[PDB]
Amino acid sequence: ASIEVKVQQLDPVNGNKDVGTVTITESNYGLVFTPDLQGLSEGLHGFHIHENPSCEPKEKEGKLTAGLGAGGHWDPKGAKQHGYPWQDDAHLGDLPALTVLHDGTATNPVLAPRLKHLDDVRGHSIMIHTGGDNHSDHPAPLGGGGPRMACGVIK
Amino acid sequence: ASIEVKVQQLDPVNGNKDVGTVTITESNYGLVFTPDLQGLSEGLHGFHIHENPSCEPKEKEGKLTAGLGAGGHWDPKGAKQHGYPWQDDAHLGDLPALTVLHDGTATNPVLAPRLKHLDDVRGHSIMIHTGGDNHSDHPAPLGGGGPRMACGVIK
Ligand SMILES: [Cu+2]
Ligand SMILES: [Cu+]
Ligand SMILES: [Cu+]
Ligand SMILES: [Zn+2]
Ligand SMILES: [Zn+2]
Repeated sequence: ASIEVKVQQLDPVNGNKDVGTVTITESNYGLVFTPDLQGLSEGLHGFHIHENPSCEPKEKEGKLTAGLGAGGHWDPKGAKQHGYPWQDDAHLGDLPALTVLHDGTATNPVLAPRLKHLDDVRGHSIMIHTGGDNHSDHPAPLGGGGPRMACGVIK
Repeated sequence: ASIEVKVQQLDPVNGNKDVGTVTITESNYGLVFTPDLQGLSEGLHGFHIHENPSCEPKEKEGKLTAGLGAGGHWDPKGAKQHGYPWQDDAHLGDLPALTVLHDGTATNPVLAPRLKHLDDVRGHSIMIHTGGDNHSDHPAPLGGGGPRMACGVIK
């Protein structure tokens, strides 16, 4: 199937920067997210669909905060819990973590088996966090992803 | 229900070395492989089920070659080509690539959606390659995984 999402590193003060794409296709097992990203920090990063079609910042306690315009994790079924990509009572936007190599690149595709159709993700955003993802709300909320590092709107 | 696989770095000269475990569980979307590994080279590593329940080496053209006793990629449906974990006409043993972090550890779980029950993978081996996996036989065979670096028998 295919949606090419342009992703930018978020910096409300100094300016957002292009870091590449995430291409979304359909497989017989769910949606596949194929990154082609550069310039990110080495490690595993939380990777989720967020509810709003926006990567804009929003104030939080008077601080203009990167990516908050995207809202929370996409949760149309009201799971109200962060979890695993293969967990039915987790947010539907919970994707497998994104791998960024030592050289700052990400090319490894990942499968979201609960997302079945491309139209399901249109009108939302894809977020890449500074932290990782332990697929739980303990010991940190939302898998420990923390701040929003990079984002793209899915059209 | 689960299977705990003991994994070792393959060294036909001075003996295999313990590097941790891979735990296989069932989800509603297929088998989940949760690593708990250490001492490995950083990066993405090809990760596949091989046909024989053996991690022993075999001589191939005068050289005692690591992990060759495991045979080829597990392919009970005779796909006869290497591909994606979500591709039906790929080897059934084709798993998502494993992520080893800078510190040599791997703990990020991956899903094999075409694998449905624990019993189906007993009596095979799980292989970790030195190279990665682009999920094609192009431009390199078997995703570019190359030599066999670590292995466990699924019992
Ligand atoms: Cu590194
Ligand atoms: Cu997120
Ligand atoms: Cu392999
Ligand atoms: Zn979530
Ligand atoms: Zn294969």
